[PDB]
Amino acid sequence: LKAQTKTEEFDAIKIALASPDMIRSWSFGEVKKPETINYRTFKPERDGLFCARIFGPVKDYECLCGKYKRLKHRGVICEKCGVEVTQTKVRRER
Amino acid sequence: RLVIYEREAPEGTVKDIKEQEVYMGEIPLMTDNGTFVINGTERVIVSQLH
Amino acid sequence: VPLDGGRFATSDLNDLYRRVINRNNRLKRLLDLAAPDIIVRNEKRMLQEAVDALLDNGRRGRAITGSNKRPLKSLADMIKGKQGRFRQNLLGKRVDYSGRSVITVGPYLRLHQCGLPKKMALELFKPFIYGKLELRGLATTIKAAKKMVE
Amino acid sequence: GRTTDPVRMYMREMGTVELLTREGEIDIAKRIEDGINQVQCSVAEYPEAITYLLEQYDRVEAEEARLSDLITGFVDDPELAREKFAELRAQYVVTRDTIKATAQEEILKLSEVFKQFRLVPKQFDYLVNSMRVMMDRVRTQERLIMKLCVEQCKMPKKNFITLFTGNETSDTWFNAAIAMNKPWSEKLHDVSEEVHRALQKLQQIEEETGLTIEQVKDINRRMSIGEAKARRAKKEMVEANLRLVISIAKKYTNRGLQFLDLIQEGNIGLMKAVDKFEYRRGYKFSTYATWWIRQAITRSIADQARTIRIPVHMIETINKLNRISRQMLQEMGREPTPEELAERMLMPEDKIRKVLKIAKEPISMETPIGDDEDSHLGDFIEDTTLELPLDSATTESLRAATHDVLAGLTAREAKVLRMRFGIDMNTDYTLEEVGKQFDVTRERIRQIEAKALRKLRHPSRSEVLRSFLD
Amino acid sequence: TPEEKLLRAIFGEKASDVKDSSLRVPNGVSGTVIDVQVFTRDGVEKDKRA
Ligand SMILES: [Zn+2]
Repeated sequence: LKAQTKTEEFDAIKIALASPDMIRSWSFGEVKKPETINYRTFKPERDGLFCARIFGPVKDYECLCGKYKRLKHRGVICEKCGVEVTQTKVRRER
Repeated sequence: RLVIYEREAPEGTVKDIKEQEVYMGEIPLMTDNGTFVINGTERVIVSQLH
Repeated sequence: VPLDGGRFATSDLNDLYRRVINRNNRLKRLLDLAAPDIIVRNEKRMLQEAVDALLDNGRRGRAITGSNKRPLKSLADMIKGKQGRFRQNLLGKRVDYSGRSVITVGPYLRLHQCGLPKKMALELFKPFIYGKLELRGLATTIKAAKKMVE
Repeated sequence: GRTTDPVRMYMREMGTVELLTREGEIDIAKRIEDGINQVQCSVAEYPEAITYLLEQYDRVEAEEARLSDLITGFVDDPELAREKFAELRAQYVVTRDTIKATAQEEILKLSEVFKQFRLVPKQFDYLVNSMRVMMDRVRTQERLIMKLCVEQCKMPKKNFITLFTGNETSDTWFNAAIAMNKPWSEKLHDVSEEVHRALQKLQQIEEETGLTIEQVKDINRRMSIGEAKARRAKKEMVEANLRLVISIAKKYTNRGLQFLDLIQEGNIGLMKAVDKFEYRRGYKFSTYATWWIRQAITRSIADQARTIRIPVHMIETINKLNRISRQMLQEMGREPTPEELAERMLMPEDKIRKVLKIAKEPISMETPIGDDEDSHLGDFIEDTTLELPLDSATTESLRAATHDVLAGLTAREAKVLRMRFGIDMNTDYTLEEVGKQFDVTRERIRQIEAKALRKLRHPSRSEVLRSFLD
Repeated sequence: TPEEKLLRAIFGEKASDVKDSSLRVPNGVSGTVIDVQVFTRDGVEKDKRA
């Protein structure tokens, strides 16, 4: 049978040195600015330590600017500010 | 009291403005029972030994 | 994340990361501005210091957090934890379905049993109680069951 | 030795440079002048440099771009500009026709009038870059043609450059030197195609830049020399004055940026000061640069050092309150009431709340609370965002409630009610659309719903669901 | 969500724009109210009970 592709049970954790490319793997974007939040509307400043574009939407299944707020549109990256609409839990992951 | 000494001594002042009592902070008071009240609460400062 | 009184709260990693980012950018700019060597060197050194403070603080000058004397907790300290040596899976963890109270005698007991306070048993088995309740049909829906034991 | 802290590293590394003698300041500034203006003259000697300015101004009077983008000032108004530019075009059209031993006099003047223009930094840089890029192309063809002889067809570089220099376009060096009956001569018959196809672009550049390859190299090369001189002198100046930067940065110390940060942004300030300075105005460079450094410092500070960045003017506006807060401090007894400040300011008086709120820096999530333990404040922040389990239970059940109750309605009543809402289906459907998929539209469909609800209103279909609303 | 959309549609319940923040008696403790205090911000209109 084919070995596997994606999530299944696991064993045997390995640890080793990181490579620039291996680092660029887990990274879904580069934070270019020290900014965090807008200071008025507490929404994340794009390309900052807190960012919806790079990391994740503030509220579940709702894009930042709000073009797609519906649970229907999920695997869609927004045109305005690219934020794919998915659980805010992925802001703990990415 | 703020004294401004005229430069080139003997020391004597051009003007010394003696300001009236200037309020710096308020300080806690001790009850007849030997307690202090910080916020609506009786508090005690334990004597230190060193 | 927010807090009462409109105030905020945040990890020290943000202070650190912020420093590293800022200095890095400043270095890029100084490169484009063709700054003299002494400056680009000083900057590179500072960046090394910052990155260090981020990874593990205290092998270096021990940076302090914004408007606070206490040294900012670095990533190494995020891992190591504290209270001797444990990371969250040893020293302890908070656990659901549990309780406690003062203990009493109960000589009438049999060695295989113990007196459990009524309210306690109510609160502990609350999820099971819901289930049985609407299992027999004494409750319309789970909500109603909650209202029943409430 | 090095005490490891970068403060001392920089402190000593800089203290190795001597203070500039009052003569040396003028000497260095002079060197600067020599260099820069040299690169400028190098720009003016480029034909395409002039042509570009013309081609852009054509777009300026064509409303395809503004003047502010193409220039700021001449050496010294839209009409005055509209004429002065026509002067440039004039000197161009005269210098252009003499390109036939006479021209050497007028091409001097074309440069002068071009020098009368103060360009925009973006534009000037665009020109410089363009020049050196052209030279990169020239080099492309030069190295290409070179590697087809010495590296491939095996000819000495000694004999290669012999007839190569001075033409590098025509066949005087190529076709006339292949027949020479030399050892490296008869070897060139194989690559004769490639080189000859390569000469095309080489002769083409001469038509574009309007220069012979010879001249082309010389001009921007001399320019490079000039730029090098400039950066060298400038750097010398900056390195000389670092002590000043440090001295200034010491004032801004606890504002929330480290000593090294302050002296760095300030150092950038000093760099800028060395960029914009004119010694001809007799202004002391010290006191002149002081402003620039203090400027970069303040700007940087208020711009970054906060976790939550606040717009520039805002910080100032806060300070303005922090001012009058003090005068009334002991004078007023306790202090001026939260609503009695901004009367002294000019503004709606409400700003105090918001400004005084968003301002205060967030508390470290690691701030240890009582017990001194690892009980740090962050471990006490509860998650409200995640739904409690007792909820998801009820939702899981409401699925079953709505489904069971939708099992009792008729076929088209179930379909219409599920369709009207988003029940177990992607999005929902407009009441106009619900009939579009039913072939029976308008009021009819909107009726079946209104009746359906009625059926689910009374204590048969309405019972199980009733409890769900508390 | 659609389930609650249908639910609110059928039972005609306008979802309030406000959540209950009221201070409830701690669960399990029972006593008699002796005293009530109201501290109003300076400048905010005093309510009836105040
Ligand atoms: Zn969007």
